[PDB]
Amino acid sequence: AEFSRTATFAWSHDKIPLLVSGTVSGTVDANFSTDSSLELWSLLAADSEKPIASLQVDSKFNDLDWSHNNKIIAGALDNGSLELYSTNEANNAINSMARFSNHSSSVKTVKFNAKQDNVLASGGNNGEIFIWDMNKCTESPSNYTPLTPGQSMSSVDEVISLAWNQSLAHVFASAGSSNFASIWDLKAKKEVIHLSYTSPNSGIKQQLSVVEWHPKNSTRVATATGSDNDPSILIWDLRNANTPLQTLNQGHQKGILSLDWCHQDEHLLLSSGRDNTVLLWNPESAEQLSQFPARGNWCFKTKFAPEAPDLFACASFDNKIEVQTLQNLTNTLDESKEKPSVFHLQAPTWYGEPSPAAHWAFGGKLVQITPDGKGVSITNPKIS
Amino acid sequence: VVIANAHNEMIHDAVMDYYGKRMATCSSDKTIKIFEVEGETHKLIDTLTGHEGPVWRVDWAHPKFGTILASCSYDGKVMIWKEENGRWSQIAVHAVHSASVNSVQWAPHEYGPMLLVASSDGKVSVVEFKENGTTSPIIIDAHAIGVNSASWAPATESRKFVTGGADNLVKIWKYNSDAQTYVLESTLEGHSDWVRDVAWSPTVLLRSYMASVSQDRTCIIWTQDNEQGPWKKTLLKEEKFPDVLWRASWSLSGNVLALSGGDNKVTLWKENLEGKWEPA
Repeated sequence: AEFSRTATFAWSHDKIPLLVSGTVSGTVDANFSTDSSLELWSLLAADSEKPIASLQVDSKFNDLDWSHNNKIIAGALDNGSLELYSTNEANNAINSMARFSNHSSSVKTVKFNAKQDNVLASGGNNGEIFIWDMNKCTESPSNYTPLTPGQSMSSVDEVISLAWNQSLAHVFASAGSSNFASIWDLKAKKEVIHLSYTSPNSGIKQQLSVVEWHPKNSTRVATATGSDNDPSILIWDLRNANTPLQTLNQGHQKGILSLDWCHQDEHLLLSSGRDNTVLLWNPESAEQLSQFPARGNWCFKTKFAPEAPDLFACASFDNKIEVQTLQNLTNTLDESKEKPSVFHLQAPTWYGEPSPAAHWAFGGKLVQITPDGKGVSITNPKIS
Repeated sequence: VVIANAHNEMIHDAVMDYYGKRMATCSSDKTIKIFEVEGETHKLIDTLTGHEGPVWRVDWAHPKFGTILASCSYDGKVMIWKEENGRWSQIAVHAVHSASVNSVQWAPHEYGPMLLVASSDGKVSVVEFKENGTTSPIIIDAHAIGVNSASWAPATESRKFVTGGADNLVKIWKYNSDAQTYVLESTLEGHSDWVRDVAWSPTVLLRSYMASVSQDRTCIIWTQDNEQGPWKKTLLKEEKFPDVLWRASWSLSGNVLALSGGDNKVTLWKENLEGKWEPA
């Protein structure tokens, strides 16, 4: 599907992917529109031209992340205040919960934790990083006080990228506009590592604007670059924080912006940057799998629907929030690229059918595939 | 009668001709193989190639139209090849869908030389092979996220086939000369996750039997009796099978369930006198 313009979506966690398109805070109409809506969408509804249920808001969004379906949508608003919303059953109606602003006039990113779905994250401008407990958060907006980690480098660099550990609710990562990506241990209450690339081979300290961890391994983080030239992804294995265990090179031209490293699969990394291009890489080796065309130029968000991995969306200041399929093979029926695919699109692991896939056949014989996946097997069982 | 190491890449499908004398294997290596099976022997004939991505499933056509085997791959294309003169050649290539095609079964010879294609492109296609080579395709949207199965219903219009959803929904479709194409009938809900596979039985006994396997790790045997009659959801067991569930197959006669798991184990089931299920 496709819909209204400018906005930073957030995907749900139901197999019936639902979208939350709050309005962004970067662009402006040709006639200066104003009120952001925070509309909701479903891939079914009549021509998806009408939102399921909107909810007019004061200011505009900077981010939106859906707690792990716990019907909690965190918004990072213009005016350094985050607000949680509710939605009483997907498809039904979006309603607003509490709103905070323990921040210093600026809320940029909002990330929800995988394990311990009751934890959230926000990044401000003073290098502000907060951690709320969604359980005792709705309690009293009084001025509930979230937690702080605390360490190394700040100034006015605003954390504009939050990502948790996908194997230890214990850890996460900070990234902004500095040449340093931060690794955070919450039981050690403090930064524990300073990722920092500079080996461009053209010796230029690169900035780490984005961080996305590996979906299974507790020691791998993706660190995208900001530089408008020789942008990279760099796979770090904090087993050794001195050199990137892998480097996804020569893909984007101008800087990068967004990274979503598949969950169902660990060999599928989505990538959106400052150019009219969306890439899908294979972070194991580094082969560039396919290049999906973009809204026109500059896409901030791009994610796999959390639970429908063949589905992904691309937010863009350009025009509208576009949802696409991991595939879109040249038809035959109907003949502005469609989606040129480089070194193939390597079938996603949620297609790997190790299953014995048996079949009954002529004379009551039961065919199949052995426990070695390479050897067939024919037999005639006892129906009893 | 093992055919040890037929492929290099992991194998995705093992199907035999109507006379269980010749097989057909397909894998990720994008290649399919034809075979001969006797007592315990396995003669390897040709190796089908022209598939760009991993081959998913294949299906033997009725001898009525000679020797034909159809394959579908990630490459968003299904291909059929005949065996005129003992030498395998590619007869026609069907690629209407935009994305992987995960299932392809042939229609009961009665219907004709028809093939039912279900792609992950969310749509499904029906294609019969005329004379000259150019076929008249029939496509109709069937599911949200995509389509994973497309088993047929026996002969009886009155042409029916079940679809398994990427969106957790199992459906029934019946032809319609007035609609020009197969339209929806049922919409049996039941699985919490994705419908990995659904096979329809040929058991002509009083009531219809349909199987549905899914990532939700359960099988829901859909039993209905007549037009009016609604389909009765039935848990093959009130527990979860340790792993997913990929395939479900119906025995020729005696109506027994072949449920190819994911825990790498194949289980057989039968409906005892009451109406429940047990091993074998």
